[PDB]
Amino acid sequence: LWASIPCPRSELRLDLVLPSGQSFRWREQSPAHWSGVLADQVWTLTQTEEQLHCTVYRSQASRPTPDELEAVRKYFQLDVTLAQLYHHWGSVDSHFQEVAQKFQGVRLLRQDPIECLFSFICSSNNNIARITGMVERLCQAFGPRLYHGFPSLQALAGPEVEAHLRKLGLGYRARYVSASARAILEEQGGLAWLQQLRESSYEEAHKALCILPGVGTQVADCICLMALDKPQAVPVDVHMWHIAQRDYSWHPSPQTNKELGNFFRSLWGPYAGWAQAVLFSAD
Amino acid sequence: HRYRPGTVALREIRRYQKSTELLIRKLPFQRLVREIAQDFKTDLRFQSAAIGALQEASEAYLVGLFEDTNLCAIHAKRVTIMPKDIQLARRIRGERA
Amino acid sequence: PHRYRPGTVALREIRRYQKSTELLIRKLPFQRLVREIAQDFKTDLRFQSAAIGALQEASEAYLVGLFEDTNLCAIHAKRVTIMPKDIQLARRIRGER
Amino acid sequence: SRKESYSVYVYKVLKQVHPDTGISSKAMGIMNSFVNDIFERIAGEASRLAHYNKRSTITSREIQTAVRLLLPGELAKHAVSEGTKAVTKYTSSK
Amino acid sequence: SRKESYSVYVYKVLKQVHPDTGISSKAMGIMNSFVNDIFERIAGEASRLAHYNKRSTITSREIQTAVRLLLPGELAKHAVSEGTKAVTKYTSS
Amino acid sequence: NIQGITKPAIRRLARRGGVKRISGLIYEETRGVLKVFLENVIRDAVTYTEHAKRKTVTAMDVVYALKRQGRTLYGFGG
Amino acid sequence: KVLRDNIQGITKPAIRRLARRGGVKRISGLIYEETRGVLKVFLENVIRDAVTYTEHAKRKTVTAMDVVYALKRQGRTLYGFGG
Amino acid sequence: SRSSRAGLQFPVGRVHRLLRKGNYAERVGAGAPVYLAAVLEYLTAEILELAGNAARDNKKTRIIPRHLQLAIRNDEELNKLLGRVTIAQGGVLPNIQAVLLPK
Amino acid sequence: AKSRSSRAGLQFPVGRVHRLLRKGNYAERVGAGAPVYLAAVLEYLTAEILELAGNAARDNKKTRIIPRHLQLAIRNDEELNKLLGRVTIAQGGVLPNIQAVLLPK
DNA sequence: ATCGATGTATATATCTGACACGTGCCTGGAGACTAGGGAGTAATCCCCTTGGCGGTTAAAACGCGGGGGACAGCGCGTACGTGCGTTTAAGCGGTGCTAGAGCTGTCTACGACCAATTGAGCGGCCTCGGCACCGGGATTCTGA
DNA sequence: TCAGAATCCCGGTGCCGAGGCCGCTCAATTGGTCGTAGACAGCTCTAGCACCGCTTAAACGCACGTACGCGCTGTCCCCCGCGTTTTAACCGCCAAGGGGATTACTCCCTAGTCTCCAGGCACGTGTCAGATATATACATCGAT
Repeated sequence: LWASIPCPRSELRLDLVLPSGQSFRWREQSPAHWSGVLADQVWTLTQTEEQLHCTVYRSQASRPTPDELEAVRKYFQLDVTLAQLYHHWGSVDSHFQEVAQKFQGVRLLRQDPIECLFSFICSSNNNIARITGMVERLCQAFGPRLYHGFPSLQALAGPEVEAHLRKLGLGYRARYVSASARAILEEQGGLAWLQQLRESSYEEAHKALCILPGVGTQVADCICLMALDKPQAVPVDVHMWHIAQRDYSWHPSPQTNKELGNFFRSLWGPYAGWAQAVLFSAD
Repeated sequence: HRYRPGTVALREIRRYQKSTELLIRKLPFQRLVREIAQDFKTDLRFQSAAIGALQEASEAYLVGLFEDTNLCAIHAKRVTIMPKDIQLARRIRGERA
Repeated sequence: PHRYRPGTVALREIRRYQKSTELLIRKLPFQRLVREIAQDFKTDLRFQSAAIGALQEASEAYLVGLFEDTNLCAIHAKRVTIMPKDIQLARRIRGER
Repeated sequence: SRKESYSVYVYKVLKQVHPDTGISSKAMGIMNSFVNDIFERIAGEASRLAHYNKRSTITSREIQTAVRLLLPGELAKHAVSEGTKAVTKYTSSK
Repeated sequence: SRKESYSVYVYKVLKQVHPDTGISSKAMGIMNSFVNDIFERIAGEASRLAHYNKRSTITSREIQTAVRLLLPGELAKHAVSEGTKAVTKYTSS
Repeated sequence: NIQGITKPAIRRLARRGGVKRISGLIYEETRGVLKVFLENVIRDAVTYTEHAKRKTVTAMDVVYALKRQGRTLYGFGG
Repeated sequence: KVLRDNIQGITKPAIRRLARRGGVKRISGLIYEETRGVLKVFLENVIRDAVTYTEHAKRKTVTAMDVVYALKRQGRTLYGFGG
Repeated sequence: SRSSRAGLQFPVGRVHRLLRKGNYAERVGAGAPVYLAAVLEYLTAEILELAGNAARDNKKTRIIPRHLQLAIRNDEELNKLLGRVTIAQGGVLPNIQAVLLPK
Repeated sequence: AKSRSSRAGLQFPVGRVHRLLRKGNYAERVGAGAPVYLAAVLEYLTAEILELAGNAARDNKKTRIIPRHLQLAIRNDEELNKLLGRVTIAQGGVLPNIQAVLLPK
């Protein structure tokens, strides 16, 4: 039932950020009260002005515990003062000036790297609604019923049962998922490897991520931007590229995407990634 | 990079053989048809469908003629077509004496 | 004892056979050929002499025209000798099979 | 005014051969023109045959020989077979 | 039985043009077949014109248009002039 | 307006025919050929219109002119 | 009476004469077989129609008019033999 | 009706009327329209079958002049029957001379 | 004069042409002027061809027209050759023509 | 150049059979009359062809580098041409038989034409479901 | 290697053939009633087929040489690819009125029919244009 935790609305728009295509386990169950699973339990997310709201299940449900609260808030990364950055972005970028004077409160969140990787693998040339449905199907089909959770690294593959995933609507992405799931096990160090990429430089993490099947430049950029803590990363999604065309352009191919990302990083500085999200959720 | 000469020609051939739209611009061809027509009879009127049929027939005729002149050029062991090829093709097809 | 260089007698023969107008294929072989062909369509037919004459005349005219077109192709390819590829080109361009 | 065309019968044949498939108006026009062209060819050839043979009438026989003249080998044989079938069936119920 | 051809008239014109010249039998046959072929062409074109225009009668205008369509270049002009002259003379009496 | 048949249009027509490389004078040659063909068809079409006493060249007239040329066309009438 | 192999009756010098009437000065060695094949195809095409015309009239003799009509319908009008 | 009796789908009556008004001959036997309608129906069925197969190859459910052109030119028989006719919006059969291909 | 050919001033058989037009089954009705026009056209074409053929025969020193002379007259003229471009004339022969490249050096 | 061999066009003479001319006659063309409907002519309608304007933006036009294809020389070896002697069989002229092409007589089964009847099919909206294409938090695959 | 294409599926457009009723033409049927086209049975005699011998022109086989078709190399120039500037094609929309199609009416031209008769066809004849044969004077090609 009702819970509250101090953080100003300007720091985060919990009402809007969640369906913005970063994590696909979030969808409405109660009005203005988003529901989704993380840390193998279900949470409800809304916000008030002087505090946020975050409540959990226990029938003896009254309030959440400090450890769960801090885990979810860390997921939100709320320990960074996001609001002030408009002071640096409005004056460093002319278009982000108009974005800042329009609306406020968009940031990035930290889900598990495995969830980020697989969700964005399912996101190749797809719409957010379909990726949401596809993830809900894949989790139900394979991962445990915790709303169904992500499966294990090994349990995501099997004895050539990879045709099963195609029955979920996964399409051509099933081959990607199967090959990448087998590779992360048979030629990489699993969770410690993924953490290593969380503690590896930007270009090294980029190169390491791009080497696996099913993930390209843009998916790797998204994994670096969220769940691997690389705020300088500026993913080039179709919305980003179109906004670039309608805002400012000079010159798509891998070289062009590299140059575009380099220029965007040069413009929005070290925290470019977080700025991109504000621009992204504008459409 | 820079595509080597002749490679874009192949993709152009594939592109224009797979599709079926018209290749000649409509208005210039219509104007040409009227300019030729006024010689035989002044102040003629043309149904839109009539000019469409004329354009379709002319394009089909020219495409066939180029297919034949290309065969001629290849027969001469050349790859580039030249006016002598068109003259040979028309002469053989009986369009010239 | 004399010998003309190559092509001189061929030119004399060309002049002879373009100045005269008689038939060029022997009659009985062509009659036997038409009867042999006819066997495949209906049995024990009987042919009017005029029918075989007309067949032979048309056949020779068609072959002469075909050879003119073949010569045109051979010259176009910078050659003087006619070759099977020339005949195939002439046939293909004419629309024949 | 009232314009006669084969767009009804051609469609009837289509659903008899390819039940799922449909046909666009542009192709229906192509089919109608094609049917008219072949009808004109066969009728003209039959007329010339009747004129050559001093006959005043064109009957099933003239149409049969005209079909054999115009169509290529396999097509002619199948068309003749179908025409004979149709004529025999029709005359079976006078 | 009785056969008929244009051999009399083809010779009539010949004598009118070249009085001293003669014509061999095979040449006369070729001329007769030429006349038949031209007549067939013009008649067929006139019939098709009448059918196109929904009209049922072959008039002089149909022949004139068929000639204009079939004959190339100066032949069309001269033949049309000759036909018009003949028709006018015929109608004058 | 024969000079209105643009060079790239002739190139596209040649491409549809399977041509790979085109000489400079092919453009003028093609323009001449097209002019001759159009003149031949249009003369017969105009003759048909004059015969019917009309002054609007109808699609059927073009179709008949092409058919008489031994270049039958489908899709416009019959 | 059965017949066979008469296609070779169209001799090499006959092909040479036909070519010379066409203005060909120099001839290859392989031209003859191709010419014989072409002639055989053309004769088959004409005689098929001629035999069809003869069959239609219930005749058993292929008359000159049948050949002339077969040629005429093939777009190869012939003069001097009939019609 | 005569179409029903002959088992055909095409109109025998219309074919008879056209053979009459068309002025092809002074008289028209009873068997001619039936035979002619049967032949026309057969040819239409054949070409429509080929066109439908071509359309299915292209993952389309409608026959459009492109499919008619493909069916006509890919079939060795129809091609001979309809060699001289041009089909509006027909295009041409994909064909590039082997000599022109890259080494 | 009785005959229609005399009235029209023609040499060709107007009456026979009228019969052929009617019996040939070209149309339901035949106009009165169509036979005259057609006969005049045929006569003009025949006169043209025979004029050219007689010219050719005189060029050859002969007095009788033979298929060779008809062939020469038809092929040499530039508009008749387009009218009869796909017509074979028995015993016709060909026009003397040797390509330039083949001539001796 | 120069001269010789072979070929071609030109002269002159004989004989013949193919074409020009004459005669008979019959059947198809011409003359005369009726009629009825096909074609000419006048009015009306509305639709669809010409004409114009503004913008946007796709295609055309122009310039330049240079890569490779066209074109010219040269060499060679074998495929073709020319010519001679030898062998085949096509062309010519006769003799003989008969299949069937062409024509005549007929009479009946068919088709033309008419009157009375109705439903097959055409044109007009209407309502679709349905088809075709695009686009989406790109990546992989493929060839230059 | 860095450009272009293809992959799965859901949702959103947007057009668009396919029934569907409805009304109604008109022409396709059904049933009769006649006239003649031609299917059939004969009969005639043309011409197509078969074979037979003879002559000699034509085709075959082979030898020898050279010229030309093929391959290779080198030059060089001119089309292709690409980028940038320019222009007019295309799309939409609105207006005017020219003429193409309809309808009605009217009459004069063609079809049908019945008498005659003379123009063209079949047959027969004569003679001269030309095919054949002998004579040779000039032309062109190849050797020198």
